[PDB]
Amino acid sequence: AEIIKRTQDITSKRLAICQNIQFDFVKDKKYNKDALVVKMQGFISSRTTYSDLIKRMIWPFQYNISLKTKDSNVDLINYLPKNKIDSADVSQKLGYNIGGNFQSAPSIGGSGSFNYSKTISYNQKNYVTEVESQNSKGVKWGVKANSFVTPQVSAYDQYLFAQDPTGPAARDYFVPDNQLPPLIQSGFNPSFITTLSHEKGKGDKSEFEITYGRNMDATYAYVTRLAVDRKHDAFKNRNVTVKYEVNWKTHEVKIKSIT
Amino acid sequence: KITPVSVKKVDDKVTLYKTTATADSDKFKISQILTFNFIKDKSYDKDTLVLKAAGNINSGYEKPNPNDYDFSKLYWGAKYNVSISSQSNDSVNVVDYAPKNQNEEFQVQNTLGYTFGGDISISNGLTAFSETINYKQESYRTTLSRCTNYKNVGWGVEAHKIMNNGWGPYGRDSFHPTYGNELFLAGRAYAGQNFIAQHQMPLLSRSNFNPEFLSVLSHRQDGAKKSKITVTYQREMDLYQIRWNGFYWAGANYKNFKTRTFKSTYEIDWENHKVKLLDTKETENNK
Repeated sequence: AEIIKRTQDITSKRLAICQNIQFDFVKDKKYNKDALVVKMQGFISSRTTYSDLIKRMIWPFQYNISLKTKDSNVDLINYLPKNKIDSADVSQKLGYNIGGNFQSAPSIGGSGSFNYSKTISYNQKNYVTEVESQNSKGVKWGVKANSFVTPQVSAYDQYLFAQDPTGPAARDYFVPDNQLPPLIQSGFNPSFITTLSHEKGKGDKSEFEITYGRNMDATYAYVTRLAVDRKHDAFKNRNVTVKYEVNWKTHEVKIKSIT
Repeated sequence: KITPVSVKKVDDKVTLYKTTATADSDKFKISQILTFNFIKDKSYDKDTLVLKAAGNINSGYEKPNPNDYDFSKLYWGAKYNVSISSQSNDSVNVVDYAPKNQNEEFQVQNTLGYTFGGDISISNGLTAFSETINYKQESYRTTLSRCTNYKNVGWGVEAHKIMNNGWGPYGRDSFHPTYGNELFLAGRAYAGQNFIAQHQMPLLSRSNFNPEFLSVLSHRQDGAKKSKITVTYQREMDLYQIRWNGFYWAGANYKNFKTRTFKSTYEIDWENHKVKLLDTKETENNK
């Protein structure tokens, strides 16, 4: 039993997104298939802007992460997080024991010992994670605005973030930085896992796609008294997709394209 | 190798603890020389770590065989990436760093100063503690990663304007419809003797980059006494080929055809101002 580790780092300059991926081959003689444990990290910038058209704050309502394949060479066999989760701290662990045995735990502390393991950890304060689709060929998570703490407000409140304007500039119509959470003010550091299994000998190469991005909402404030509207799903799927080719025979992972 | 902590009492209120840790990859010819400056400030209840990242990253370049006849190639160090990273749910943030602005000067030079009570100032050029960075990057440009945030800082040091005699500037993606990429093409002999003279290549493309980068990590004195950070040094090697086609020499440049990536992991003991090497991780890609 051994682990062959690779990494891929790719940046989309246009989107201000980084995919830092880890690809671990579990090469195990007591195991029927090849497995590739894919850990998805990097950064997805909030790209929160304050402009005039009436001030506008564009802001990330949801962060998107998915991995999908179209080949019949390859299936997803696990993914983490597996279930919806609402705590600010998301820390989980996948484990593998010789013999093709994978388990996962919804924690890191107190999660037991394995021949091999890989953890995830991210912060999502005011947001919540949903596993919008898992099939044998793909999984998609959404990290979705949930509720905000005020000097307490749903993510669907139209007046969220608007302010009796502190000045004439657009930014002065919206609450200060020390009132916004990292996922609005800075962006999201993702930490996700999926395992890819491939029946040994059933083709040397397989292909799959990892996508990172965001769905922006838009808030519009102006004094006519402050009035505030809100466009949900203003700019949806601001995303980058990176296609990878895995070579099972040589335990390699290549980039094919970045859109 | 890791020096013991040396201690400088700056006054009744500030103490500096310095340790220098060295992590090497002999396989990649990368050597990380990290200087950890903990600043203990009796008026401020956060630990401050000024981490200086230095050492060297070999370009990956090897001289071509001068007997290559119709076709020859070289790899060269076309981009260097450095990152210093903290963990998502520890209570440590990357709060400042140098350099900060895009910079194409031949030498990057910055001074960082720590003021009593916890303020950091970064200025151009060569306060209770001071540190400097100074590195040569002729024909390259340093750019702060767009993915820098509170857990991570990165820089790319990348081939920007390379002059070939009085010709150019060339870059990684230069394309002439006839000559292709002329970056390192002498004359439009043996292929192996038709690259420009080594001394006319930027030093970062044929020898080593000597990075110097600073980051400032802030640790809250409540919760944990220990945390982990990683420091990654990486080179993208471009494959630069020259070919006789029948009529003239043309050049071609394939970006990041080989990647070499050295990540070291350190445990930081914030109470005792010590660090311990937990791990080194060599990865490579070969297109």
